[PDB]
Amino acid sequence: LTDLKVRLVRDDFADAVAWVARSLPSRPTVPVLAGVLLTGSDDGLTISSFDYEVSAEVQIPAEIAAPGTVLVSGRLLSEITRALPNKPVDLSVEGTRVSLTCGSARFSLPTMAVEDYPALPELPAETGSVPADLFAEAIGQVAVAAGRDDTLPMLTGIRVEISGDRMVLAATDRFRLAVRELTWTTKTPDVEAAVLVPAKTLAEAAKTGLDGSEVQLALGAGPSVGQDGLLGIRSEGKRSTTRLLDAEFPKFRQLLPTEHTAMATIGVGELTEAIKRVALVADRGAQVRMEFADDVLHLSAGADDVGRAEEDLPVSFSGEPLTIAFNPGYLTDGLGALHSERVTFGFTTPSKPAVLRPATEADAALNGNGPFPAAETDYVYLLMPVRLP
Amino acid sequence: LTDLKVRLVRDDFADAVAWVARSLPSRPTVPVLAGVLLTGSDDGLTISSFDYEVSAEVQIPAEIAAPGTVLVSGRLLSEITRALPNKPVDLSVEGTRVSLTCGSARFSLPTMAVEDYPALPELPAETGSVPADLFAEAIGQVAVAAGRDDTLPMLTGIRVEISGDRMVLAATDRFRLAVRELTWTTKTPDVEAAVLVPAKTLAEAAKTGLDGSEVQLALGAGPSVGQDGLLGIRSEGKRSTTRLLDAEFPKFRQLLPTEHTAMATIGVGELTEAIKRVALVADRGAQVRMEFADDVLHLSAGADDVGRAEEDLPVSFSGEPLTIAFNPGYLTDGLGALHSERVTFGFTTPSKPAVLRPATEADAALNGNGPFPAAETDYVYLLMPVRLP
Amino acid sequence: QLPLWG
Amino acid sequence: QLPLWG
Repeated sequence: LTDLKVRLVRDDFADAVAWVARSLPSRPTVPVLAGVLLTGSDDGLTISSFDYEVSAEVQIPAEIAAPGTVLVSGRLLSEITRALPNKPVDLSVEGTRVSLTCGSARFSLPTMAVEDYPALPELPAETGSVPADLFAEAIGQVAVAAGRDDTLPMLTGIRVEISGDRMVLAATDRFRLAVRELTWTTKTPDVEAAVLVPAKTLAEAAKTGLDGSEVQLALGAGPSVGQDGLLGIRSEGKRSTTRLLDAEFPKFRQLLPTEHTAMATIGVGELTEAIKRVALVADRGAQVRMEFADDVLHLSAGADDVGRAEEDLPVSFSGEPLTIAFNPGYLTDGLGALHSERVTFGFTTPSKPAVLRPATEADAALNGNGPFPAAETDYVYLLMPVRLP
Repeated sequence: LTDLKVRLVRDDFADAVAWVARSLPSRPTVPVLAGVLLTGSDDGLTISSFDYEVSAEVQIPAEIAAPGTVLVSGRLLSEITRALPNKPVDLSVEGTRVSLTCGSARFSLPTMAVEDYPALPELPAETGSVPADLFAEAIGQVAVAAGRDDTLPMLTGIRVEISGDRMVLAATDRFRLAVRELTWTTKTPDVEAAVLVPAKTLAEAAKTGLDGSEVQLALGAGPSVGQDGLLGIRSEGKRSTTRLLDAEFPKFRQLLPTEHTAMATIGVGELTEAIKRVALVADRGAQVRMEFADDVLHLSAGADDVGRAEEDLPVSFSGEPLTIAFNPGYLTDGLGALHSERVTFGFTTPSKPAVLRPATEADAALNGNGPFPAAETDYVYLLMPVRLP
Repeated sequence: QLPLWG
Repeated sequence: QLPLWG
């Protein structure tokens, strides 16, 4: 009785279809999941995608001549929209087909079985609100440490803990642990809950989603916080959902040291470039050797068959001399996540984790024999070392 | 008695190693082939690579403290030189190792068996000079039509024909033929020779190399032109050689038509965009349909299972109405190679090749039913059509 | 697709 | 390479 007929602005439509299309699966077992769902009503068009794990949904302005719903090939609609002239887009469902007209270009796509398309998840009640930029940054700083398919499912997620107006994100792959603390505005004080979100999904939402200054997180309210089974994110007209992981995250906090036998502060850029240079000669056996003494950091690496490199840097070092080895890529990953002009290392033993955190003025006012209490920091990148021969 | 000891400017060195490293093989059966050859003498350093097929050799300024020759890992030297700080580079052969120093960075690479390293081919006698830009352009315009390694050897090469001060480049893959004629300066009189160069190698040399204003081609002189077995290219302080193909090129000229039953002139950009839009629904990017009538071009494509697209464009058409189909990718390759603001199509039958060439004012001076003599042009892109149902 | 020759 | 736990 009713078939969707709508006029749209090219930029609105192509951008919306672009963001929604990123959450699409490739050749899914359920064909309808490859489609984008278009629902036109009143004065808006809703564009949706879903693959049982992640959902994406955005609403845009629309001139509705006739409301309705239709399911069309996701990637195909994405390509078409991205390749349309900057002119009004006229979309009209004609029986089993969908006419799309823009300027002189005219397309006729076949409709998909919208009857068999699953219902999109309804977001849980809003739990609180986080600044977009800060939220995305925190996700980025922690995601570097999340594991992949090569490991167990518990290591593939980012742990999100909320305690009042303070949340901490955590991730680890058994060799590096990243923890970021940030403050947010909760809707129910003393909210105390923790969930595990697929790291890949959450990081994606950070890079592409999160528009505007404010981002609402939907995890439930009161006792059911986290009991719903999925994480919702709302910002502007966009809204997405992510299925949570049932696996239990490790008790990461008991890997963090309480005191350091040695402390080293140095510039991130300098250290990173030196590590990148020296690591060129470390091969499959990737070990960059760091030797701390006086106020000199002596980097070295390599094997005679490939080569052997080294480079010295000035370092604000305090404590006992130390020789410790690390994986170059892990090390540069942490340094890249610090987002600070200067990094401070906290060491205990060459066979125990090392704390990488942003440097603070206090670190400067630090000249003694040790030990040194672990400072309170918003971000920590704990890296496990490499055994030395 | 003498071990190479030299000081170099980073930029000159890194750039030279970078260009030479492109001709390096990956995992060669002969290990020494993976090395770069450094020979320092007088006030210069020569950097060379070779793989029995292509040779690269470049000379740069250098402060020689001790001349000599050394063979070091190519890719490793390339990476190091990329990562060096913008400071003077000190290179010193010491025993079985090569010290490389730049600022605070110090590398020690193992030397390779320079004794078992093959001798670089000597360029044949200089044959002529060609403007660098024009030569690279002609190569690019022809290489698009060259066949890939999957097909027969003869199709994987660019035929280079020289007849006095006029040379012709040709390449085909059995579905598209590209021919470019250009003027050059022969250093030998009334030369008449034809060779076959590996298309990939020549196209690569064009994109990355061919520095300066003029390029000297070295195929020999007198009667030995083209019989030396390799093509030499000298420009500035760079020289490279390429082993020629023994296969005989097809008689591509008897594929070209003498007259056209229909002619069509249109803007390259306009047609390209329309083709790229319509081709999104072709089942495998396999077939786009072109319908010429009056002064209108009706593009179309697609199926009922993927979608159906069409778009109308204004076209300067003369002759018998025509409906002919092409491969969208092949068509856009030709249009992209024309390097003209406006294209002219020469048609005979929907089952016979189509001529794509730059447009000319003479083309706008046609208003008869035809046929039309095949005009002479510098570049031609002959494209074979797709059968229609 | 037709061939130029063959 | 050593692990954080295991």
